Amino acid sequence: LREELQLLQEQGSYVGEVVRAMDKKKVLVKVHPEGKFVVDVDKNIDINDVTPNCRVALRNDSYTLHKILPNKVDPLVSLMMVEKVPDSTYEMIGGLDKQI
Amino acid sequence: MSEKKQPVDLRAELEKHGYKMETS
Amino acid sequence: FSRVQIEHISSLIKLSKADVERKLSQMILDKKFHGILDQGEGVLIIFDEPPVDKTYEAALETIQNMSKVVDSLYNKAKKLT
Amino acid sequence: PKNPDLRIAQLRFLLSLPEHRGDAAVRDELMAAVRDNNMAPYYEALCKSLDWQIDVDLLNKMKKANEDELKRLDEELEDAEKNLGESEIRDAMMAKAEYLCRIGDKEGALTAFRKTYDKTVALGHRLDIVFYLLRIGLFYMDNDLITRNTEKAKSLIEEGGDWDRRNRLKVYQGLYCVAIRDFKQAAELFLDTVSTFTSYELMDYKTFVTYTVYVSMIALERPDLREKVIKGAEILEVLHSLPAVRQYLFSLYECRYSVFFQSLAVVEQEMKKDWLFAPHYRYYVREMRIHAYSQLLESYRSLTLGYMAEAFGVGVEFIDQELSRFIAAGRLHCKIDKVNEIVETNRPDSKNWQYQETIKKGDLLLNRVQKLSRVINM
Amino acid sequence: EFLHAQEEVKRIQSIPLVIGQFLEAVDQNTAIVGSTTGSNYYVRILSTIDRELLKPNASVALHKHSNALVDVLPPEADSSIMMLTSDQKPDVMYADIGGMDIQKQEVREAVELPLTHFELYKQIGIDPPRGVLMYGPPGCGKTMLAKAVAHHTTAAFIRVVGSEFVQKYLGEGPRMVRDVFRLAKENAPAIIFIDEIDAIATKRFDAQT
Amino acid sequence: PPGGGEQEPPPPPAPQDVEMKEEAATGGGSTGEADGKTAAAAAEHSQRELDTVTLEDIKEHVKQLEKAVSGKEPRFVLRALRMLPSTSRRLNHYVLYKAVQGFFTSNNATRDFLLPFLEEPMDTEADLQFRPRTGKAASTPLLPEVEAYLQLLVVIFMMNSKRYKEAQKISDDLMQKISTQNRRALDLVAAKCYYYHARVYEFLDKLDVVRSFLHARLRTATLRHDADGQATLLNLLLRNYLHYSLYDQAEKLVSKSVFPEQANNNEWARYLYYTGRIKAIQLEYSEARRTMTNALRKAPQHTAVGFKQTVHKLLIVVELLLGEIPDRLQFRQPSLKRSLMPYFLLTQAVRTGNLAKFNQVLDQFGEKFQADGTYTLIIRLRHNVIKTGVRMISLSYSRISLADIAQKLQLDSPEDAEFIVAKAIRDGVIEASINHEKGYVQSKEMIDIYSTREPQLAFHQRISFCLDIHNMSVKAMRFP
Amino acid sequence: YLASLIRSVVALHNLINNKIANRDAEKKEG
Amino acid sequence: DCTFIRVSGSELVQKFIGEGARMVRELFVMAREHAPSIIFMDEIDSIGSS
Amino acid sequence: EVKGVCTEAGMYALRERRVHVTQEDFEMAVAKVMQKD
Repeated sequence: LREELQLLQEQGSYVGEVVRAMDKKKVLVKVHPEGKFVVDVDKNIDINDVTPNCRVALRNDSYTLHKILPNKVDPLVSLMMVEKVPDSTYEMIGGLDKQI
Repeated sequence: MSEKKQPVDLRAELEKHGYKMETS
Repeated sequence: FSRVQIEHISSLIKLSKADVERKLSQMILDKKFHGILDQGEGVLIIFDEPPVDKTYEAALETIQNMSKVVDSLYNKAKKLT
Repeated sequence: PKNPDLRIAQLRFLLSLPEHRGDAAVRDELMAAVRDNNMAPYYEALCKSLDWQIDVDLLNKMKKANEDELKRLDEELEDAEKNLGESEIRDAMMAKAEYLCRIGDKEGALTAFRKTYDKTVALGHRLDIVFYLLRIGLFYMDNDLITRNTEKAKSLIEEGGDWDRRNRLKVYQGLYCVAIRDFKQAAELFLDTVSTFTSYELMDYKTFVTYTVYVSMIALERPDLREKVIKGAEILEVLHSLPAVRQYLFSLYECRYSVFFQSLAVVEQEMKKDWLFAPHYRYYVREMRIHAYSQLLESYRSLTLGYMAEAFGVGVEFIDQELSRFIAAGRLHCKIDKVNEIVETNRPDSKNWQYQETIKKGDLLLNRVQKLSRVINM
Repeated sequence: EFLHAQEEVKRIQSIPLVIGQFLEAVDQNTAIVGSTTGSNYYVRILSTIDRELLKPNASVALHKHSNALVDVLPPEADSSIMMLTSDQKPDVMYADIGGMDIQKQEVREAVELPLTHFELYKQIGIDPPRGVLMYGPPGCGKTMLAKAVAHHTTAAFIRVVGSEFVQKYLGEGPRMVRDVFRLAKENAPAIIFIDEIDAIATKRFDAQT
Repeated sequence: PPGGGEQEPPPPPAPQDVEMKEEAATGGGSTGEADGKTAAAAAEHSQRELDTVTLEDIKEHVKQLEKAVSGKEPRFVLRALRMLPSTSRRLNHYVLYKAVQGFFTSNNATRDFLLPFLEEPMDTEADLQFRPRTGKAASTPLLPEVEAYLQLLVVIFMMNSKRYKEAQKISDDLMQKISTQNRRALDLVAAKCYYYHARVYEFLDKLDVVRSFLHARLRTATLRHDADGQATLLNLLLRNYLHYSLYDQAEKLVSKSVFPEQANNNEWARYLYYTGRIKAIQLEYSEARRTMTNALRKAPQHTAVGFKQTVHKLLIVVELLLGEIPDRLQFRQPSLKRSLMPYFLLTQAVRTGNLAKFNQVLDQFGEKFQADGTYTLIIRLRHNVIKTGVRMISLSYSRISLADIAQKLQLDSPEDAEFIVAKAIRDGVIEASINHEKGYVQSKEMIDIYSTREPQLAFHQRISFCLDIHNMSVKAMRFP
Repeated sequence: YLASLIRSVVALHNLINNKIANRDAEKKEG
Repeated sequence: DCTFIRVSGSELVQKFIGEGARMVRELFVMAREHAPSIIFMDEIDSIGSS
Repeated sequence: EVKGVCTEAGMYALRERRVHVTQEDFEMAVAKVMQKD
């Protein structure tokens, strides 16, 4: 606890999003409150394990990527969609037997 | 168990309280 | 004043002693008035020892702790049969 | 559809406990037997009460004609299910078979209760079912099935809301709390008083008034007692119609002890002849002793028994043996002195009893853990 | 020595501790949080409390140096306004104006019973709507009609517009509105009226907005 | 005839299976358990043997008779044989005799054939490793057979099992080494047939010759194997020594020790009922009420049947001599009720302070008093009536004349009226003060004190010594 | 008095829960 | 179970995908990520928008 | 229209507090939601 309480100040920690990966093993990731960075492997999770537009934990010291997390795009879109109307089904609708 | 030991073998009152008045 | 005679406290309230004794004792019946009277010498004395709090804590624990061991009767008598 | 059979069950109590009624109890039993066409009930009544003479073909042709009324319904269920509707089929066979089970025992009752349990979408019919378990549980004095139907009904009623039938359930649970010994919940749940009005499931309203006014004199405080009866606007008139209990209410507040055992004699005489009140009167009486004597001693710490004997008629040597023998039984323990003319109360018991619950409860507590401690392992 | 270590971890750390804007717990022993300066983080949480009080949405006090995940607020005293405005005044009697009776017919059935009964909406089979509108001013009514029910129904009343909670920093919105929800439902029964919500409905593009 | 003739085949297969595999799986499994681990003991098949023996004690036992596979006696009692690799061939010979019994009549009747059978293990020479297996293979037919009570020619066969157990007793005096882990199971099994010693000897008269023999066995187990041995043998001592005089009250004084550890389970509770009647003969009522209550409260789960109801019967006897008892009619079972029916009105007469109510109970129920065995305290309880009677009236009455109380105190003359209350203060009853002229007894009370010191200060050692024992248990139960 | 109360609470919780997890670990493993 | 899509969409579902364009291509790219998909015109069923 | 049938009918039954409704209250909202046009 104290060691991680010693580790985590001199650096901090953040969460990134990979927009691309490099042949040099680096990765294109944004520091989201600020301008973007481009940082390297990160030898546990390889390049092929993750694809661009995915949530990663931006490391705070070498400014590398710590861990892997899921990211959402359509759940914003589909929520804006599902905002408008629900669905129900056949059983919950009637009179359309002609047009169905 | 079945082991060991075991296998070997003023009223209420209604009438009297009402009578105490007319007694004396 | 805790200890007081009944006749001169009835002079302060301006009432007969018969319904002063019965109303004051009725106030003891209501428990709002802490004390008791004395008919023999015509005295009225006030005394109180309010806190029960420790007995409330004790009883609340142990009376339920009965059901506690009743709850342990289920587990510890289940291993037997 | 209750009071006719409810009186039959009341007639069972009139036959069972007292052995001195051999005429009126069997008479009106037959008067209620010739109607509603009961079969299994008069069998239990035949063993308890007189065997006649002869019934035989009389009630056998009445059970044969009622079988025709039973077979017209039981052969209409396959003719009714030929068509299709909502409850217009099974609601006829659930209620009338319970009337056909009213002919006897629990069979058609319990089998229709779980039958219609999967059909009715309204709580009113489900609570009517609950009413059927409550009447059939009242006749056989079985408290097992009266808890389950109400526990399942209240969840649907309290989901929820009601006015009339909620007060009806308050009378039910009040009759169950008074069936066993519960002093506080009977009067607390009967606080609705006249808002229940009169119903076939509530039988005689005057008897219900006597039920709540008899049970409100025990666990209810004296200021709360007069707050219920005197301050209550609606309950005051219905308790005023019967001077028997009203005299006991206002004389209990009047503190006069010369009318108490006579008014309690009329109250106890009504307590003896009513069902389910037989086990509970033995404690109810001595409780009224310590109830009336609690306000007798609390007047003065040191009381002169000469002042007590002033108006008693007569309390000189009577309160000596009376109160004493009640002290020896554990009711209103006090230390009273004579020829010094000092009645000393107290007894507060603010020292022993204050700390007694620790060791007392701890005795059986630590005992019950001593069992489980020394049993295992070996 | 382990009791001494318990004195260490309970002394750790601060006093003073910066509280921050929490979003979600990603997985075991760690989570993501924005500070009150609005930046998402990744921190291994305090060991002895993993979950129960952390919750999906709260405000967790972050370590002075590290911004470590430690503990959240009670919650909470919250932040802005808050509510009252009746016992601390003002209040105006609605009974003077009776011309709005048919306009109150909605507010009649749409306020009192919706708050005082959530159970009746299970019984009827219809879900209570959150929809209420006002429109037309002048004639105004409106805001003063919202002062009315503050007489009887005792709940929160928040004076809020679209343009008063505009800030120089973007993250203060959920530092208000996300707190507005967690301060409402936690202090519930509570009510909130946003006066003139139309300020935030404008369609716009430029990144300054 | 065809129904009763065709209903004979169905029953035997159930004993043919469970009664075959009960001592085969438990006894044969205890063989591997006795080869190693052997910690402690444990030897969990010893307690499993207790479950099988107590299972047979209800249904079906074995013998009878029953005319179903009486060849189970020579099965396990022969063919050790002999060393372990040769025993494996005999482990197949049990299956060989299963086929032989599955072909021919299978020797469904033994009877007088027990004489060569029971002596066949001595013809093998020898098992030789496990004496409990030899003693159990011979006793398991015979011990449930004692429940037949035929009392003809098979009683001496039970005595032959007692002689085989005496060979188990001599081997209980020798090996070891060093470290017998099978002698705890020998303590278990022998305690059983030591109670079968009691039953078989009680068929005619007292066992007194076996009282010196029990003292020979009980003392030769000292101090080595007394553990779980001395407890059961002390109950074997105490039970029938409670039936036959004398001196056991002072004998158990010098016998203790305690004797720790208490084993097994209810054994110490029933011992505290046996010695509970003992310590109740000294009449100290705090130790007697605590040993009688701890006797019943410490005994699960029964059934069967009525002796666990008997400890509850005699339990409140010392509570009757205390002067205050609750009405126990709410504790009546369907069995214990019909057994204590006179004792009901007895304790009801103890609650009441009436003399004629208690004396009429004595005259009417004296026959049941002969059945229980408790007598001497019934006449002296009249002194409990005079002390509870004066405790009643004194605290009851304001000021009572010695002539008016003389009805319930039956004498209460102007002289002894002083001593009734005064010598009650010597017993700590009532504080009533009496100025004697006519006279009159004026009872007051002022006490505010106590309810404090001993309860809480003892609760300290109570809880702490408890949790210390619970430490000694949990800390030591983590071997797995 | 409070001391005896903590004694009953500490003994109740610890002893019951420990014997539970004890007898369970022994009967399940053995 | 085919996914469902709508038309504009205000105000802020637009630049939320991309930056600026004809803006229908990115929506056409959305359906490449999930197929089968359902797209809808919400609403423009009325006589008032004419 | 089908949405508003029993809603406003329930709204008065809501206001009435009844558990299950009668067609009259449904007939009331039959007018109510159709009063506007």
